[PDB]
Amino acid sequence: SNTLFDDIFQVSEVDPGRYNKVCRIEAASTTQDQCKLTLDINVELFPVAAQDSLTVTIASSLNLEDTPATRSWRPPQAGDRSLADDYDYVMYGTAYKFEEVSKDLIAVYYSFGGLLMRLEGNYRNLNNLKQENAYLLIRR
Amino acid sequence: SLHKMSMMAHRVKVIPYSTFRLNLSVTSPYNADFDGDEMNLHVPQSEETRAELSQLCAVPLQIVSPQSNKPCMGIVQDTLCGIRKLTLRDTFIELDQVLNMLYWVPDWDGVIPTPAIIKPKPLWSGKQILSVAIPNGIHLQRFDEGTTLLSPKDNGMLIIDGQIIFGVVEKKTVGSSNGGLIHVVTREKGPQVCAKLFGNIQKVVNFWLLHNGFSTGIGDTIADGPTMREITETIAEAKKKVLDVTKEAQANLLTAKHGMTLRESFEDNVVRFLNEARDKAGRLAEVNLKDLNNVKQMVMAGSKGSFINIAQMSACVGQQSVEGKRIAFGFVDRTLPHFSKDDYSPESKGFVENSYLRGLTPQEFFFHAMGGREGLIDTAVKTAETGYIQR
Amino acid sequence: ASRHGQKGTIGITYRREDMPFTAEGIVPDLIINPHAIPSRMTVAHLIECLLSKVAALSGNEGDASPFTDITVEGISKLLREHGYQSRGFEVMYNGHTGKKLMAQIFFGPTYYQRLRHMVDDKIHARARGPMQVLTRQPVEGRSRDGG
Amino acid sequence: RGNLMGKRVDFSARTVISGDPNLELDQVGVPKSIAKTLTYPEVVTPYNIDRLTQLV
Amino acid sequence: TLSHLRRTNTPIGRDGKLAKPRQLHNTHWGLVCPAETPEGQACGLVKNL
Amino acid sequence: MIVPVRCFSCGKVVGDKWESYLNLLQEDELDEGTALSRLGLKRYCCRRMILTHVDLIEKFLRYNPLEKR
Amino acid sequence: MNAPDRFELFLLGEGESKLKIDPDTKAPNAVVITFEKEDHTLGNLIRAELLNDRKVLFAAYKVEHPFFARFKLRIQTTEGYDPKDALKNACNSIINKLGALKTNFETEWNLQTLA
Amino acid sequence: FDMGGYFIINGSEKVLIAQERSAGNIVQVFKKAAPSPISHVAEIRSALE
Amino acid sequence: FIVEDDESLGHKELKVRKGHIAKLMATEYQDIDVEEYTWSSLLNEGLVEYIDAEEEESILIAMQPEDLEPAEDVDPAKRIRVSHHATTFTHCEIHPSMILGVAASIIPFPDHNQSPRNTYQSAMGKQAMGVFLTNYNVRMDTMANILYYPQKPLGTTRAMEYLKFRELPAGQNAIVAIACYSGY
Amino acid sequence: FEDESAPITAEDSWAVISAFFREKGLVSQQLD
Amino acid sequence: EGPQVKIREASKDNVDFILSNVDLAMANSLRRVMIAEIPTLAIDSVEVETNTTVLADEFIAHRLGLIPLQSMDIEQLEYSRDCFCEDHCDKCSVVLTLQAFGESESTTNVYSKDLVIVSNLMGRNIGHPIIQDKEGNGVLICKLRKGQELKLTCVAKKGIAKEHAKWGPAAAIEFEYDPWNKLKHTDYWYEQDSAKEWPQSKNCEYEDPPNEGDPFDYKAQADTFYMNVESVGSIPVDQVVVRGIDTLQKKVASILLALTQM
RNA sequence: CCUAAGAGUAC
Ligand SMILES: [Mg+2]
Ligand SMILES: [Zn+2]
Ligand SMILES: [Zn+2]
Repeated sequence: SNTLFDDIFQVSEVDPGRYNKVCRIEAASTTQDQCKLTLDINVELFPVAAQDSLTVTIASSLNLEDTPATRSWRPPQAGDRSLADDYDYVMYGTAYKFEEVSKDLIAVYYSFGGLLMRLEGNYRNLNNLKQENAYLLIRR
Repeated sequence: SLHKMSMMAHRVKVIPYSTFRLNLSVTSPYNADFDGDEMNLHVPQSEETRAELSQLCAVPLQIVSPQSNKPCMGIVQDTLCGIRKLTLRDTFIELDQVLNMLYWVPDWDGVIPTPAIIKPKPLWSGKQILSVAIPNGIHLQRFDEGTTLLSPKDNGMLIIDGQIIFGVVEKKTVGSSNGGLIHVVTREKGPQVCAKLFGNIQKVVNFWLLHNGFSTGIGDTIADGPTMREITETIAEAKKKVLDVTKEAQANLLTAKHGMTLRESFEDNVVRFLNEARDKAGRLAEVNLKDLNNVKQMVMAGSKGSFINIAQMSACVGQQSVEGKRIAFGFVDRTLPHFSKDDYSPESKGFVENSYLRGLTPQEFFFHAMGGREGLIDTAVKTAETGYIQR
Repeated sequence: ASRHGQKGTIGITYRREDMPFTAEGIVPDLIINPHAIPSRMTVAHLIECLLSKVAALSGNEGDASPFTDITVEGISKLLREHGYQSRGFEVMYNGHTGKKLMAQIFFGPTYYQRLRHMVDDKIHARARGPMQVLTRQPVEGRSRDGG
Repeated sequence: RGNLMGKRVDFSARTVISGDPNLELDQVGVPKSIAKTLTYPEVVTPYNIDRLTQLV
Repeated sequence: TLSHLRRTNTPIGRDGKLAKPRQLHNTHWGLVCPAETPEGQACGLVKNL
Repeated sequence: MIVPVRCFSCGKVVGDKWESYLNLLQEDELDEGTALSRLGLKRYCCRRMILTHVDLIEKFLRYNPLEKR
Repeated sequence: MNAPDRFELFLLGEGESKLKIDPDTKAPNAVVITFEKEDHTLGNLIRAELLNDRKVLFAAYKVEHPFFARFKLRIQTTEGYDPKDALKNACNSIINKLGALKTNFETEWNLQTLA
Repeated sequence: FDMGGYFIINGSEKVLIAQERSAGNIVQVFKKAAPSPISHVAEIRSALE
Repeated sequence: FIVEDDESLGHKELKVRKGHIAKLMATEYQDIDVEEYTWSSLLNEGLVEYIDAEEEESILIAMQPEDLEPAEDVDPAKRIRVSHHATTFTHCEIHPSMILGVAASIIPFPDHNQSPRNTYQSAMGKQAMGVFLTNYNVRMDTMANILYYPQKPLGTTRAMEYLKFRELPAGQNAIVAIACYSGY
Repeated sequence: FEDESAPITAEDSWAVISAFFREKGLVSQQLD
Repeated sequence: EGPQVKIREASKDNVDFILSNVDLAMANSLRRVMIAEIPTLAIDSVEVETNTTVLADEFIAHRLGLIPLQSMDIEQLEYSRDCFCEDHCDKCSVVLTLQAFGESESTTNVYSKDLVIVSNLMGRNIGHPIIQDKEGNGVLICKLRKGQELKLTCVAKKGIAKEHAKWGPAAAIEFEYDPWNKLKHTDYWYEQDSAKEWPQSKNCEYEDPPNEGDPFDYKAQADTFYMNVESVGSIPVDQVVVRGIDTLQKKVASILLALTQM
């Protein structure tokens, strides 16, 4: 339930490509220079411009309380409190590759229904990321 | 019924209309269309024949053929085009249509997958919904041209544990191809699971295409002004090169390639130049075509059409050939009485520089008619000879 | 079949409420698959559909002679003068839900011929019937209840 | 060739084919009239004495 | 009826496999229809004025 | 043969606009499109229903009746 | 020949009922209701009004074949809420909305003078 | 609109298809294949009308 | 059409002029008193000629008079045509669309189609259903198929009013949508 | 038009064709 | 409170209105019910006594079946399927008679004005063929040469357009929503510019054009449907809309009745 | 009923 990863990124490039609703953004972490992000975002549902600051968090579950998906997704009832309430853009995906980029750097690949993400950084702060499902939460 | 896959065991479903109704995927082994084709039905009259018909000749058992150790049935026609349009990254499905598509899958386990996008609006992608039809435990990894682990072009295919990780689903994935989804599923889970996969994929993709729509029209065969001007420039450049070759040959300055006469070398050069002209004009047109072009979408999916169809419809029909040669001099030293004697220009000997959109001049129409006549004669002779040879 | 070699049999028959409809309430008399167009390259089918649309809207006869100076651009401009999309595409709505179709449909009048090959004259079944006098095998032909 | 290697057989039907996206891969749509003409001999068994009777 | 009354027949076998008589010859321009012929064994052998 | 009662696509009644159409073409010297618009046929389905009709019954009426009373 | 009578599209046959409910074994508190002699006209309306409900977790319909006029509607609600009750509430809301629309249309038509 | 040009034989409308033939009283010279001892043949289908 | 030197204009021109066309039009309108100007009048005055395949070997023909007879900002939508770069014509085509037969003259825009499709339609328009004769009610034919509401095509050729196609049509104008609607 | 010796256009060629079909017909070869 | 309506054009055979504060499903269901679910009177049985015309008997029967008939009080009539008579009676059918003779040397046009009602309507407002043109002659049924006769009797039952399109009282129903494509329910096909190549609908005057810079509204549902209903003539178009709403409500009430009684 | 011929249907 807790945040596996959290950082602040600056967007250097927005690549529409052939798509009208999805754009691939590259971002560089503003604190750790060894952390970089490639991410497909629905710009129609969450507009992103170049040189934009995004707070990015990767978590295992959205519930505030610690874990005691396998349960069918339910529409959010009124009064439901979740981590997504604090962010603007939330996606859910699976980790499908862990690559050893270098001695310290590792890369984690996520697929949110076909929207691809690659997060690269030293293993000292990316160690909480493991092969399972995750939620990606982005705020401006 | 040239092969054993053209004679297969089906299960009866009684319907209130005067036609045999069969799945679209099973028409490929039968080589069957619906433009008047007639098909035959035989009923076993004993338990032994019935049992061996169900256990040996059943359609699911014939999915992978011994002919090419690859599936003979696959996703074809509309279901193919839709499955390319549904699995695009742009394709996002809202809650209501997601629920309908999930219910349309007969063996859906009853759990709603978590949306690919949760906030600010719950949206599912087409890959997520199509992964429901894919049986659990299937891993497929095909790397197309230039694809990386990240897919900027969304080409290739990666499916992990029944979930489409990435890749646009098209003819290479759900078609009758070796190493595709059909082959992997029938070699991992069984022919019954493969047939059920056929049904599930067809149902979900057909529902999505019904509620999304697909068409084609005259505007899909039209290239814009600059591209048409460049196509005309390419045709003119090719005709000028042909004129230069003709000047060299008529001045005897042309040298014969080893192994053929001077006239054959001249004809070979002219035909090569005209063919590369048509190909270059077609490539210009196809590059011009936007991703929203319907013929482009059909060609990209592989359901129907080819690059040559786009080239002939939009850029240039090309060179008409009879018996592997250009249009012969039926009249004395000339193709038609509308041309002067000894004219070896592209238009005189059957080059159709006009596209089907622009129409054909009468001489081009007659030459194209000659080419089509040769094609029809060849088709008839070929089918007769192949029947004899097969017997 | 159209006048361009586009033969085909009726797959299913939908009622008017199930057919897709334009913003003017017009429903098609026929729905044909797009996939019949690219491989067969029957561009004349599309051109004649556009010309027939223009002719029906304007009341003049569509001159579809082969080697005349009638271009697709002129027909498209005439159609645009009539308030329709120049290439014949129309925004159609799904008949089951009323929602807009994401893709616009090529729509217009086209001349179709009904061919002599009806299904009722070709359906034939035989479990047991007349037998040949010499070989004691079932007779030949559906007119004789053959096999 | 015309009577031994290949012969005309009974319990066979022939008709035009149309596509059905709502049918299974192994399922074939059979017209009701064709189903009424083509027949299968089912041996009367204690397990299926009832339903066969209903068909009779 | 109009096509049948202006039909021409070439009495060259029909089961032969040499394609030259069936080809649309250049001298056929304006005398017989370039594209009107059966697709079967009678391709090119049956011509229409 | 004879003018169809209803437009095939939408179902608007066009069988009552044939003689009016012929009168407009003959007496008022109008062109086809203006006459079609005057009769109220605004959708090209009805316009093609009335415009493309071939009144073969006039031919059939030239033959003497098979059974004359 | 094999053409079915058209009235089979809206007339209930002998020995069959308008609605039949089967519990769904895939998910808890889920039912599948088969509607006979109905089509998309009712299916889409019922599905939308069911999706308007806050306690409905899943609501979908499908016409398994255009040949036969019938559709299956799957409804899954939260614990303690009968899916039949959800169907009841959806139908009630549809009736109320249709009555309001008929009243409003009558009132608006009565304002015309050129009709 | 009936154009004629047909016969009524036993009540059935029969049309005579135009029979194609090689023209008479014309000299035609054809090359022959390698196995044949004759290389070129000049023939005329001489016929008096 | 016969082409003569026409020394007055100094260039090759058709022997037929607007006066002969006017006389032909007058005869056609009167048919719907002047001296009759029929096809035999053009034949007997040296205006039109009959050329067979043997004589056609020794003539040069102009496909159209307007683009080939007169000696030499174009529409980009038009098809590409050539002027043949020669002025020695002896005869002129009356109209190119006259190379097609009865079945092919029914095809709308046959030059925009692939030729096997034209052949398919030609072999398939004979199987088309319509009105074969107006006196079908008094004929005891073995089999007759008649359309309820034959319609003349919206896309019609100039050569099909000599074939009486608008009087005896063999088809209907149906509103067609080219769509992947239901997969059926 | 006014000039009796003026050259004809492509449209005028359909008059001559009409004249041809006025005197020959469609089955003129059979009848002749 | 609920679905709101504002009507733009009121004609004898057309009504053009706006349907606001309603779901897309409800608007589509109303359109479908109007197309196919409204009961109407039309000729269903034809007994041909004399036919010396050039038209086939079933040809004339098919033409007669397509003749629009007045159906204002069609709800008072009963279906022939649920009536206690043997074949047809006065509580479930209207009897017309078409009797024509060619006593004129010119062509005699047999119209629908010669359709004479024989059965006693019992004061209802059904049976009459709908006359629209100013000449007074209805749909041209047949033509007679001199000496030709056509005598026949028509039994007209009530029916809905689902059973046969001859019972459809709705003609063409124009149905449009979101003219500015603000919901992005369509991806416009274009060559150069989608705005220029796609003509603006007449309904675009009734909505605010987009600001071209505002972000896409993902919370916006579908409402404000511009609908134009046309009447063949059997019932007034306002009655078409009212009866369509009534029939949809009846279907929903029947679902409730079945659920409650089971 | 047999034979022959012709016209087509889908490859
Ligand atoms: Mg076929
Ligand atoms: Zn209409
Ligand atoms: Zn009664």
